[PDB]
Amino acid sequence: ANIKSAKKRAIQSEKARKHNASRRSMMRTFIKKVYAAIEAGDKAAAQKAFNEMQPIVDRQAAKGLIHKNKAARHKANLTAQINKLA
Amino acid sequence: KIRTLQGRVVSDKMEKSIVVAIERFVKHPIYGKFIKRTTKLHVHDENNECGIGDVVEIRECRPLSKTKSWTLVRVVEKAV
Amino acid sequence: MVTIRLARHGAKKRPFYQVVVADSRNARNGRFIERVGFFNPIASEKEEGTRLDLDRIAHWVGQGATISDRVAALIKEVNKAA
Amino acid sequence: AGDEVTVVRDEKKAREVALYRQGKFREVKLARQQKSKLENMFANMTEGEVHEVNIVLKADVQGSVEAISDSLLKLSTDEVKVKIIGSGVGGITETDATLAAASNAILVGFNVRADASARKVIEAESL
Amino acid sequence: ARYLGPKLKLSRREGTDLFLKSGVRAIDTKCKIEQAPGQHGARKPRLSDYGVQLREKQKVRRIYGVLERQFRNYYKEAARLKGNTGENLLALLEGRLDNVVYRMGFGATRAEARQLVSHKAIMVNGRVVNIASYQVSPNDVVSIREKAKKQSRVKAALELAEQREKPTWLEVDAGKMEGTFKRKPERSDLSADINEHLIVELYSK
RNA sequence: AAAUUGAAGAGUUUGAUCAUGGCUCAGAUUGAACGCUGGCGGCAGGCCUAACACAUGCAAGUCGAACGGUAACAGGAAGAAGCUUGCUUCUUUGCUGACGAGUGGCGGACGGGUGAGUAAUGUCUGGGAAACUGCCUGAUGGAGGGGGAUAACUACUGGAAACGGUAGCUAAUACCGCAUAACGUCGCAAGACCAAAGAGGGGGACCUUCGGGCCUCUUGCCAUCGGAUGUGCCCAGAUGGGAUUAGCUAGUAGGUGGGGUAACGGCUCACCUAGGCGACGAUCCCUAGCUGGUCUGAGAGGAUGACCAGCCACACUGGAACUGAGACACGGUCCAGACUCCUACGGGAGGCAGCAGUGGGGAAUAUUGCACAAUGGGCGCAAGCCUGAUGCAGCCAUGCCGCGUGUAUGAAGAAGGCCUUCGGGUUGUAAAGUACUUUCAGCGGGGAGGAAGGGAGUAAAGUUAAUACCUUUGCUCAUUGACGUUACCCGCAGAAGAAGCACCGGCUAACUCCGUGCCAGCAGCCGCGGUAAUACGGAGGGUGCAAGCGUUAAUCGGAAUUACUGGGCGUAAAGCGCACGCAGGCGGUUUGUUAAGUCAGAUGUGAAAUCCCCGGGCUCAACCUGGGAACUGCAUCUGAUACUGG
Repeated sequence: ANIKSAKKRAIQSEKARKHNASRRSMMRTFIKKVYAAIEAGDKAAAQKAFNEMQPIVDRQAAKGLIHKNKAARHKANLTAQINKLA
Repeated sequence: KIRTLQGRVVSDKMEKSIVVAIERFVKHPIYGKFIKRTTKLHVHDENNECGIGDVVEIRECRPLSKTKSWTLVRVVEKAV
Repeated sequence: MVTIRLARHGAKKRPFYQVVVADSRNARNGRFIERVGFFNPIASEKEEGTRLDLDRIAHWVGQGATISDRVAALIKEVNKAA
Repeated sequence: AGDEVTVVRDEKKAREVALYRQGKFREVKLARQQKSKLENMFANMTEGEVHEVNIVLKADVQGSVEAISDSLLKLSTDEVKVKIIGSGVGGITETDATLAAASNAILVGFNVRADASARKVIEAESL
Repeated sequence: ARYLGPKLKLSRREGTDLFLKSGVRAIDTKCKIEQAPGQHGARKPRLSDYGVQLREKQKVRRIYGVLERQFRNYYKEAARLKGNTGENLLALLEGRLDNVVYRMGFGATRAEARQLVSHKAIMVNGRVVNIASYQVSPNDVVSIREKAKKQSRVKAALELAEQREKPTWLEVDAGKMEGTFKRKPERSDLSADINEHLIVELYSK
């Protein structure tokens, strides 16, 4: 970049990018564990997995990695499905 | 506060949808003759109670599909 | 945010300001929300020169609109005049 | 290429003077044009030297175009006559390539590069 | 921006005295008043309808010392204004400062009065106005400023003035060299061999 | 009170006529150019072409009151000395006024440029419902206790440069756990789950580890529900042309369910139904940013979309996402392309449609200027710093408006020129002479306003333990203008420095002589030129404009010559060679009904500017400005039911 701060911003945005990426990848992992339990038909594994997932979709919302509404749908959606089976 | 349209059913083929035509007379902007104009609207018909040729009362609502932003309120006249 | 300030109209060497409420990001002579006074710095002062709808200014402040250094002065000046 | 330069206080006062020098240089230009054509005192050449070659020259530097042209008129002979047309201050241009389009001529430069609009004309017509 | 050439030529072409000289002299002893200028002055113009309209407009312009652009703008304003356009044109002309200065007798001619104006010898309401076309209003007081008061042109100008018909709508004090534009002149105040409607016709076609 | 209360025709077909019909002219207008000419000023305008390519400077920073900090300069200091004993220079130490580089915060999504793309994820009008929203704002509570890092820096090392490699090492409002957790999110509920950060100013007992504790106020941080502003989304109507384009469509149209977004949605995927669009113009092709408005017209229209303002789109070309409240980013990142620059040859760097400026193209469009003083934006508690936004200045008669280039007197009316029947006429009161004025330009002298604030003190209130600090409001003192030699006023010198352009046969205001002789030439249209040419060219005279005047280009007008208002088709251009007939248009007469068309009223909206009316301010005018009227339109509701439609 040409301007002093523009240079600095590219550096900061890359750091943030690697920070966000790391936390975001983690989060989707814990979401995916729940969908995987559901697809195997286990209430407990899927409830257990939902309980681990809950606090982290909530936290990443508070931290701006995602919006509150996204966290809610995930909880709403998974909760809907797990109940529909056991 | 119930804004509404009235028109007749030109197609009832789709599952839970209908095509409604709203026809009106309009003064021609230049030559003054009163001309027929038609507005076709894709409308929601849960329960498919609307038959082709029916005259129906419809209202505007949120998007229901790529092309549906209207739903059925009630049938007015049917099976001419 | 929303701010109350002077949009400079008039002609070269003969400034004339229109007091306006607007989104602070819009250009000075660009999009505004409401016009609320004017200010002639070149008025003969034999008659008028500064007119403010103080009722609507306050209404906008009540909803968090900020106020220019120059409008903040006009308001204290006009409040003093009467 | 060279001359006496003098600064002035205001540009407006120096505008009329500069335009005045152009008028004299233009008046003598048309003057020398009328003489050379009328000098023959006949509608054509008395003999068969009428066949000639035309050239088009634009040099990056102003000093050369006046200087080398004098040397370019030294190689001139009675049999074949060569003449320069539209000596340029630099580079190349649309009206210059057009100048070589009307009358067949070689387009040469002491130092020049082809403009983006210049390449299109030169590549299209045969030059 | 001003007509600077011979003046009696203009009178001679229009067929009338245009008051472009002081009036000290019978105009016929200064020029062949009843003959147009030039080799073919004796010739008569079998004059078209357009011709009579043109010459009438020229006449008025030449009386007041106004060139085409400003005079056309005067027509436009007369037209825009309420009431008869032809009469409005003459109100506007007759309200000019160079004109008013002439009518109060401060200048022997409108040309002389105009010079008085331009040369900062005239005040309006004790305020210096130096542009000829300044529109003068009811109750205004135009005066020769103190320093210009001893100019002999002005005394002579007031003498001649005293020998012309005296305008109704102006109150002039010759001693003070001040005067008051009481009101806009009516149509009836102004000469009756001016044909404004011809000028109005020329500018509507 | 006023505020669309306005409308012209002429030449040219014929021997002549009337009609038909085209061509042409008078008018307004312009971002103009060219030719001749050119004094001043005010206000405006200024690449219409190549969304061609760009050297150089500048156009986005700021905060030490978040943080470790010193390298510059500035003081200060135990202690070195300049020592001529209070003046001091350097060795030192961030002690502090500050501050390079660094982490961190907020801004680089605004301001500014362009109109390529787009006939619709556009614009205009009018409505909807499923949403987010930094800074500013109201409400109610948090702001507990910890942890591991890292740039800077240090050491070693690679590069020509750009910029790196190792290992050390350290701070925070950087970053992460843990606790706390509802008027928040999920859930029928029971329950389950989510955050944070400090930094400053001043200080009374009181005292220590002299850091501060503690007291106090300012400010920032977290949560939730609001306000305001911004933005996303959906529907309807309108918004160019072409049928020498008639059929178009597989995420296509809908349904179910999963996923997805801030949010509704074929947004996406699977499955199912077989739909959806189209002659009321789809599809395809050409062209184009839309609007307020602008020009023209009596109007209805026609033409148009510089300058000002609103929306959109773009940022070398094609594609992409990252950061962020906001971007798929105008001076950010990545990939590919086109192109250019640097190189020590191995490798690097960049994107003016920001402001100047350059090359190129063109009939044609400006200075590589001054200033943040004013308004406004970014950061900061502030002081302030930044701001080619902006305010100004330069250039160009490009346009509009104003003024000047003198005023008065001056006759047998000179000389010269021009015409003349040689009598005289004219140029012409024109000139000379005579007085007289001095705007503007020149030169000296003086001198408003655009300035509000901010800075020291002071005093009072609200604060508080407090007279501190903070903040508000009065007081005094000293101060802040790029423009600038400002506007304007006074003085000096002398008419002194300031007039050109086109036209004069009819249309069309203005006539004669000489030269030429169907030549040279003119020409908007008719038409001039072979011996008297008011038509060519010169002259004298005259007409029209005037710092301009002509020519060319260009829109509308006149043109009722695309005719809705407002025309025609026997012989003038125009009835299909004839009939049947789908779609379409139109449809006799009565009643009832309906209330879409139509009509009425009410309400909201129709941005500001512009236009118009009455006022106000610059000496006037252009120009600036207050208020009004107007926006003839759209939409919702409620009525009326004669006519049209059902």
